[PDB]
Amino acid sequence: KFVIRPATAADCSDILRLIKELAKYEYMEEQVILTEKDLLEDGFGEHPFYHCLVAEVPKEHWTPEGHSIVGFAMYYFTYDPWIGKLLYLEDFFVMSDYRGFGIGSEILKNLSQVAMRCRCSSMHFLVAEWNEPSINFYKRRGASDLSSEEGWRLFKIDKEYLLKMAT
Amino acid sequence: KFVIRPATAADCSDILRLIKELAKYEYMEEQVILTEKDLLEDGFGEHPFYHCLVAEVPKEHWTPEGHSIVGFAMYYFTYDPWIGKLLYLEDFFVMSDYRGFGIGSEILKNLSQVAMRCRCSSMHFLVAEWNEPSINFYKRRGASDLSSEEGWRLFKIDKEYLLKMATE
Repeated sequence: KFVIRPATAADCSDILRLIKELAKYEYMEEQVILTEKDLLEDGFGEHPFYHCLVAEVPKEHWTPEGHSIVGFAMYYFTYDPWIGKLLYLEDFFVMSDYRGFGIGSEILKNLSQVAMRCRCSSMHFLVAEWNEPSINFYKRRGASDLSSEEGWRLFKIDKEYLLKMAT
Repeated sequence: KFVIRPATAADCSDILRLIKELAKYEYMEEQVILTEKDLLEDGFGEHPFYHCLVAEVPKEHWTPEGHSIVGFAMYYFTYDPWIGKLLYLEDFFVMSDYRGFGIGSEILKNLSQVAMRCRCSSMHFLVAEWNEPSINFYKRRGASDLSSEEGWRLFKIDKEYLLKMATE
């Protein structure tokens, strides 16, 4: 039906494709700036800054445009002063026409396995507060809403302001 | 008065010392299971999963015990599908008896530089919604509240549950 496997440098084109396609079903929008060149250099170079799992379909169930990659998950490892290494799920998208055969659910299984094999106490990730369907889903898998529990809010300081502080 | 610099393997005992002090200072009741060995293997073994900056003071070594490291900052690189590499500030702490010296503001400066030299688009971090001061300290400094604007909430699935999904 479909196989979930760790991406290889050759999957970057597909990943950018799924990232752009992911940047459509999203609402905060903001077109993608990354290039295929970035995904390669940042994920398959000296030190990988992100890792990806890819959903590959047989030569039979390819994309109308002719693609074998119908899904992906992006993750990396983080650190917590109290307990140590954690697995961080940055994002995971699965193409529309292929979003009902368990691909996503299989992706979560593989990530959980990466979490065990890498000695991660837990896996963190973000969920938009309005996405109630996604909230309950993860709730059913034992996830805890730390923002509601501890009040955590995500903050950002972009290049502009970093430049001021730095200089 | 003091100097901020990248941590070394020899500063791990100091880092943990400061983490255990950050924990006490914390309002949450979190026990530190992290050990010096952990900070060593994860920070100075092959691939560093975290990076630390430490604040060092001259012969103003605290008392008792007498240490030259009065504060630290922990950070690591993350990734965003839209813009790429980001700098992620996990934590920073300055001993009670040393705050109000500008260490906390100098630390943020070195981080900004790391972000600059490491090709990072932004610097992300968490702030408790009740810590009005920090929220102000970061805003006006350019910080934007992403949870407020876009509704992002932090979620976590602990090991026990990761185990279930991994096996079952």
